[PDB]
Amino acid sequence: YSDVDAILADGKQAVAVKHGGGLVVVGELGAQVLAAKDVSELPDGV
Amino acid sequence: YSDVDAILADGKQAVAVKHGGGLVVVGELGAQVLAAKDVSELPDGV
Amino acid sequence: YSDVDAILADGKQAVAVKHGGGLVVVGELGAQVLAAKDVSELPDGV
Amino acid sequence: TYTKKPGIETVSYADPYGEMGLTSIKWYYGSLILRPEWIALFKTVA
Amino acid sequence: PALTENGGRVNRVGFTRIQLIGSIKKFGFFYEWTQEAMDFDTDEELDS
Repeated sequence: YSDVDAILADGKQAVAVKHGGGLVVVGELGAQVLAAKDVSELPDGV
Repeated sequence: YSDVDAILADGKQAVAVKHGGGLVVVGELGAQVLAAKDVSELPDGV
Repeated sequence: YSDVDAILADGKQAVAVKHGGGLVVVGELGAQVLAAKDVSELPDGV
Repeated sequence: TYTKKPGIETVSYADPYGEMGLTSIKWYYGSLILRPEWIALFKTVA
Repeated sequence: PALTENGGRVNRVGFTRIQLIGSIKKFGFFYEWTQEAMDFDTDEELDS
């Protein structure tokens, strides 16, 4: 991906990074994977 | 999940998004999977 | 990890968390999973 | 000491509604022992 | 409450009160915008 606009157009979302720099980008399937509290809470990850 | 207390009470954490949108909620595996360099540091679950 | 430099020295990136605690750690693999939209865009390992 | 009370300050994309405060204490400490032979220490068990 | 000539413990009454409870909640909303959306807009009083 080239610019931040390309992210939003794709629908992928991105957050800022404080200690180290960068724009960490969040995907669609990433979020529920990222939000899981237990092994049953993954969205068909593994 | 209705309110920002619901994530907090559940223990799930939430990160403020910059580029566009609201909040991204993080669970403890979702954080621990998130903090993995190579295949070794993913959970037993993945 | 003991100090904030450990994450930087290790190579992992660090995002500050607003609502609850703070300092979730992101690795390149975890980010790439986190940056996934559909089952195709997750890494090989998962 | 750095204190940012909730209000017009501490509003951002993180939280448009200022409802958070902050108070950070930072300092700098260091010591030099000029004459260690003038420092005496005995260890024992009570 | 009819009383005889004698008197005594003949007519005890009681009084009660009631409590009313109200609560206060919080509400709010927000909106964001970019500088480009205010500069290169077809109008000129969009913010207004």
